[PDB]
Amino acid sequence: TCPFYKKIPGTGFTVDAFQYGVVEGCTAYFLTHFHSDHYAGLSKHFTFPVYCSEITGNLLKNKLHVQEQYIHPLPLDTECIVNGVKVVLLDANHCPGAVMILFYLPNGTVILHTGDFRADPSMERSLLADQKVHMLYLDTTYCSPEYTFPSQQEVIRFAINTAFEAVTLNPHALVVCGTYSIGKEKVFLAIADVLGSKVGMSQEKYKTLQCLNIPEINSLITTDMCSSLVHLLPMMQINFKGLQSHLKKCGGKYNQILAFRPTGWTHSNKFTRIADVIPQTKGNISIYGIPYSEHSSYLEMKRFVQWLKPQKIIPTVNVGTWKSRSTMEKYFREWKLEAGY
Ligand code: NI
Repeated sequence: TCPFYKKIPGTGFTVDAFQYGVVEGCTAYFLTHFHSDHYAGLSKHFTFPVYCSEITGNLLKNKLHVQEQYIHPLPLDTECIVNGVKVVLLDANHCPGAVMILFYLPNGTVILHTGDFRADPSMERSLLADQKVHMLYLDTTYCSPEYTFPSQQEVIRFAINTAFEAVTLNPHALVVCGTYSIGKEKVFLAIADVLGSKVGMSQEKYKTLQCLNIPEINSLITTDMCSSLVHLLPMMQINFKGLQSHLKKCGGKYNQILAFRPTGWTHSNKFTRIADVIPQTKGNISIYGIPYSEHSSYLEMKRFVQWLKPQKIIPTVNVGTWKSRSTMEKYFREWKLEAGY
């Protein structure tokens, strides 16, 4: 049944709750972003109002075939009224089209639902600065102090410099980047930019990217693999067998692969700096795991919460075990005693 952490009290609303059938008493279904564990259940047969960003609504129409009459896109950073309740959509710094949602309840309570987010100090100057938030529905994906990772900027500088050096040393090297969802487009786009190539990809992935309102996108991507020396493949194909196979397909145009796997966290992060990352190599194939995250690190999460000073926190990730729930509740209490709220 629908978990309580997907329901907004004092409303008929739910967030990211499309796999439970008809939720009794729900008048409006919000979708924070187009990742499968959040949209699970949606299709062309859905007939309730879906409220989302413009970019998520493009993906719902083009990829899932949801009918236009049930897609209700909202502009960001704008007070809107939905079924009698004031709401605002804010940029979540996750994947394209991802939002946080501010609910202003008729009784005076203010609720922030982060969806999935990567906390940033820029959020401290949005419309969130303008009033008090009482209850926080929080993306706790990496809520433990072991989870450190570098800035997205540091990670992209590493990838650009590695790719440019390899291809200038060997103009017959191919660059391959893994994907299984939207997000992390800077990794393959920044590398294609430094190399003077478009990124080549399947027709399915090209269709997906063309929904994302990315500026000048027709100049940066293509379905013609032969004209490209940056290829995108399913994340599943980023291993030695999959890559050896791909290289056979390119008909002796290339004699080396340099591949990137943009993982979330990996335990080489508790020890190793970005400067010190090395690949796994077999023969003429090398694979780099780069820690490019679209979720908050521990410290980023803690700073955002200590700034916001909510009265109550409701975690939305890692909720399925008692040890995980009790650990998170201990960190919330530490943060509150340190900051004095
Ligand atoms: Ni997500």
